[PDB]
Amino acid sequence: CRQCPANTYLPLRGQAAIASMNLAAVSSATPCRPCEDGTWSKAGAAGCQ
Amino acid sequence: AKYSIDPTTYHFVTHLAMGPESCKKCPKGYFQPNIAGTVCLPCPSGFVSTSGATGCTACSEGTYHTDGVGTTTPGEATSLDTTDTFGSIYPIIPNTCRQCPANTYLPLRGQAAIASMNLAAVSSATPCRPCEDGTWSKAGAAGCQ
Amino acid sequence: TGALSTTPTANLVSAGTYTVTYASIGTKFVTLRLYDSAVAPGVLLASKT
Amino acid sequence: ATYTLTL
Repeated sequence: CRQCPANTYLPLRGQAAIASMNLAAVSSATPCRPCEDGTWSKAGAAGCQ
Repeated sequence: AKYSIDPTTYHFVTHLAMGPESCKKCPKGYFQPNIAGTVCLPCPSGFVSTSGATGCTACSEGTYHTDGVGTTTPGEATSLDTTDTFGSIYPIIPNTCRQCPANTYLPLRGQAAIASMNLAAVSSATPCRPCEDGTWSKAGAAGCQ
Repeated sequence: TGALSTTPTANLVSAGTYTVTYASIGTKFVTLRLYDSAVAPGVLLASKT
Repeated sequence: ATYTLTL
């Protein structure tokens, strides 16, 4: 399990990094969310503050 | 630029949401349920969106969630919809369902392809199963025959 | 294509027959797509719309 | 690997 860095948050449990089999075309990303404006988060957190 | 031109507004004001055109819609792969919608929400693993979406649709059984470049008519976000309208805040993330090949099967719905952030160290794979011995599967299936 | 390099190369429609007459009025999404090899499918390197 | 394009 990996913690995506500050200023995002995963409320739901057990979502994995969606992959890409041909990288030079579609770059893989992580399934954590921009932490809507007005709120911050300190590295791994369940809810943005 | 000249301090002799009618100012639109104050000086600290950098950007403004002038008119309904500012309300651009999310690219494929991100859903925006709320009404404020200050930032679009990347659809979670497995679930797949369509254009500006309100809710992510779960990927069907016998399918996972990786890129769809090999397949025909993938629902991938276009470069126009992200680079031109937003920029670099919303890159193109994979959005489609892929069928696992013959002799493997997916019983559960919405398990995406686990990724790896370094490729030369650990390779990424697909979360479908060896299809217990004495059984086969005809390409994308939910139960091995 | 040839060479390419950092400098942009006057390419694509020089004296070609890529001009298309449309039928319906509206917004049309033209799509350039680059491939490494000349066989189907090959490897899509980039795709600007 | 990197390719800038215009159109």
